[PDB]
Amino acid sequence: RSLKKGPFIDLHLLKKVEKAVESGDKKPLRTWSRRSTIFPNMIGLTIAVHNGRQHVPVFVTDEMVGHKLGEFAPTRTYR
Amino acid sequence: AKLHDYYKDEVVKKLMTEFNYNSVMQVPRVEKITLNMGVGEAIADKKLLDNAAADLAAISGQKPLITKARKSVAGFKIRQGYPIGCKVTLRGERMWEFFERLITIAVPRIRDFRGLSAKSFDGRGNYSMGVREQIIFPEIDYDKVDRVRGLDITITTTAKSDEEGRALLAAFDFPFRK
Amino acid sequence: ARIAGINIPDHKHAVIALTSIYGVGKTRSKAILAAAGIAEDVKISELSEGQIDTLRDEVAKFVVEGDLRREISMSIKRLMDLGCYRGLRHRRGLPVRGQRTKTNARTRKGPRKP
RNA sequence: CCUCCUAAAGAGUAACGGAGGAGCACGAAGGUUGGCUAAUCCUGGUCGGACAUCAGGAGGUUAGUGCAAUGGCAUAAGCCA
RNA sequence: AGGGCUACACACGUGCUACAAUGGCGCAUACAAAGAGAAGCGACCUCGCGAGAGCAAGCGGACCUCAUAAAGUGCGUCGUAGUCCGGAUUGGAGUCUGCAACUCGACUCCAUGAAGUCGGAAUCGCUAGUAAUCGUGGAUCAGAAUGCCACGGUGAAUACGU
Ligand SMILES: [Mg+2]
Ligand SMILES: [Mg+2]
Ligand SMILES: [Mg+2]
Ligand SMILES: [Mg+2]
Ligand SMILES: [Mg+2]
Ligand SMILES: [Mg+2]
Repeated sequence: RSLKKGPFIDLHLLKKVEKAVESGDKKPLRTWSRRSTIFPNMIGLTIAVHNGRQHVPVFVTDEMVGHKLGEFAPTRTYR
Repeated sequence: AKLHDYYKDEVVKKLMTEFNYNSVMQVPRVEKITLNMGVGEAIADKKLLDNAAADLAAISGQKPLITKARKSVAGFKIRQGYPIGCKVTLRGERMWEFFERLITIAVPRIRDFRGLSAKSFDGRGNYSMGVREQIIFPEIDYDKVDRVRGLDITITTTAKSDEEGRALLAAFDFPFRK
Repeated sequence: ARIAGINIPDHKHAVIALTSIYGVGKTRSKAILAAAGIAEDVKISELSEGQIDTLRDEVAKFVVEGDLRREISMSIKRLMDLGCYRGLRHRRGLPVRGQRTKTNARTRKGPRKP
């Protein structure tokens, strides 16, 4: 997940996750910006992360931050 | 009797002003150490038993008491005899003396010790906690030794309650944890 | 001598031998001799007291043996009990470094399961 | 041939009645002296987990008795030397 | 827009790298060919363990750059051990590319160091600068080569016979 120096996330979440902070914890954040990185303000929030067919819920936890929002949503179906 | 004396003087009074024991003949004393080390197996090697024994006869200057099977029947083999381990309790002198080399050097010769349970007690006041593994303490050539070991030790104190059991033990340099 | 992990990597060379330490390698082993003031051609076995003494002392810093082989699981464990593609891979024994599972994976996952 | 019921609280009593065993085993599994006491459960303990050994408590012949059944057994016949 | 064509319990083809001492590792160090390049090659020096970053020369090329070839030779070390072999795997952290590195990039650092001790039946290429082996360049292309095309170094064995 290298990126040298500069954590990046699509504009969508950046404006959505921040708004959730003030508005308060509520419905998830329907988005496809899985390629983005998880932030601390996202912790405790809900985000509808799309995978292939439909989106999926997410429980932004402490340690679950520096990671990409996408790695927490399997896409393929095996057995 | 290092801890022994320490008990009389230092300890005792601590409990006397704690639970307010009206009689000196009430302060939870130390009721022998137990030790067990159930090497089990045996049926397979039969030698890992004597090894465990000797390993026990090490930490303890007294000869180990090779136990025997009881029910025999089990989810495995095992019969009437079928040796399994060697308890070998402790007695005052050798006891405290051991209770010394323990916590003062045994527990110290940790593995990653960072806090001892405070619920290893039974419910009557006596405690019990298996080291989960022979800390390789003063054994025959710590490096030139047998494959691991591991054993269990039961405090067993004349405490009328687990609560008082906490005061005791901890009354000494007993590690523990919060 | 026990050095650290009790290991007795002697009768060889300070470097190559010290590498026996579960936590040190060709790099750390050949470097520790610097702060420990030890050569390379020196047989750990022949090493005078202080010689090995310095070793253990300097290696006391960098994490090795137990703590490593131990804590090394903490990280892996995390992802696992985390719910990320990383850990998810481990439980399934599949390649985490993103390899081709279609074929060639005998190392990562079991060999033959016909 | 041995045990229990049938067998009407002494003994005994039948059926092609209802049930189950013997045709042995031990130089110790005999003798004696000395000593010991189960089963099962709960609580707590390296690996010991349903159940291996250890500590505590409840419990009390529910254990065991060389092999059927009945009767007997703690002063133990039960167990160890 | 996100994802899938990179999925897996499997089987077959083509390859790469080892199973070591005709070797590994250290240090020193001799020789080549063919090529490539203005949205490109990029020196020099500053730093970074290194990938790489900063400044910025030179070249649109028998001037510059890519770009101190490898095997090898001298010495030293190892001593035949799953071993200073071999490197898969995985963990921690980084460099750069690109909106964009989860799925699914290449590479660097430290640690970890598996299988593997030359492979059944069967089967493939190669008759000389060939086989074998050792490095080097390019097209594609932002960035993902063990592949494809090309270049040179060293350098055999054997062929009665059908
Ligand atoms: Mg009668
Ligand atoms: Mg009558
Ligand atoms: Mg229990
Ligand atoms: Mg394809
Ligand atoms: Mg190019
Ligand atoms: Mg290219």
